[PDB]
Amino acid sequence: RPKPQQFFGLM
Amino acid sequence: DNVLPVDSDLSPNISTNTSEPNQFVQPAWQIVLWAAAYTVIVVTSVVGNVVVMWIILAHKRMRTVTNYFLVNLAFAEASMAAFNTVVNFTYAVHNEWYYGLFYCKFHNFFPIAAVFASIYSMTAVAFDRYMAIIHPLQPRLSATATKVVICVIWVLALLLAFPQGYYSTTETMPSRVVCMIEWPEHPNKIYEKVYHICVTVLIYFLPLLVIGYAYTVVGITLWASEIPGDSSDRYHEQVSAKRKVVKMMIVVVCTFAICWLPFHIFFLLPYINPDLYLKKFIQQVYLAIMWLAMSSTMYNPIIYCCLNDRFRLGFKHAFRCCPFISAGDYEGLEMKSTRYLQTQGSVYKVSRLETTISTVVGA
Repeated sequence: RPKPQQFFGLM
Repeated sequence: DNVLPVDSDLSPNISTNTSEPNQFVQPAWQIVLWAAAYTVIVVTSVVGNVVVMWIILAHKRMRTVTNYFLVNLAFAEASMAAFNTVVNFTYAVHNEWYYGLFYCKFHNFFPIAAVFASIYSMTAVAFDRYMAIIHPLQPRLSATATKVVICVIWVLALLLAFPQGYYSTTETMPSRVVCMIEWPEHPNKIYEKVYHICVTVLIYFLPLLVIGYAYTVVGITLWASEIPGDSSDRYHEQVSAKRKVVKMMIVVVCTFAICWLPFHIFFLLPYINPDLYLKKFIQQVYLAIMWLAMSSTMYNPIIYCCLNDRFRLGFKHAFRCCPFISAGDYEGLEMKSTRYLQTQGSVYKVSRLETTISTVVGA
């Protein structure tokens, strides 16, 4: 499952 | 088997191509290997394509409609060498998309446009060959039209290339840092599935068929057999000369298909069975083919040199700053008049043939 933290800053 | 990347995230190891290196996907050295391939390619692609564009513009004699189309091809290759390869290189040594999603988009769009434009341009070339063979009547044709035609191909190319930018599909390639259309998921909001079938068939496949079809018609007419001198199965030197052009065009197409076809096939197969493995669905396979497609950019300058004496001799004229074109010259129309070049051999107002001016030249 992808980590949600990078969701905010995908870049 | 799959995560957003081609590798499974059995371990938590998988990380976004945007965020981190993808070292888990393949060996680090493999990264440098792809980077190395790209660096060498940049040199060859740039030099060869520039030479083609430079030579024809430089040499007045090489002004054929076909030459116009070839510049277009050369230009498409140049963008690859300048624009796409550079980014693909940076990534490779970085091991991922440092640039981030926006750039993935920029990087996919330009490269996609380049591929579409090439196949489409090849079709125009095929049609023009067909036209030349059946109806030698020179007047039904215009240089101005050719430019218009070239622009048109770009327009259509944009029709596929641009819509992904419009809310449509998107994404990076297996190990990748090369970006392409979203074959992996059916990102619903995105409407990926529709776009995928549409693009491959309409842009790549249909044009391939037409080129193939036009090729068949040419089969009845001028064929491979061509005697070097005008005499023998050739009705006029010009007729005998043309057969040479057609053969090169054929080879250009063949090389194109070999380079691209594997990518397009893989394009579709994962569409049908995503999240699974083809023979093996992996980083390696997708990667190999897409990078291979890149190699195409280099091949055309080589084919020209081998394939046609006219370019070969004229190019050499360019390479040595002065004429110095020993080796037997074009021994035909290096230029119609004599040698051809910007200056040097290509004399102003090259000669005209017929009482009237047959070719639109010497105008």
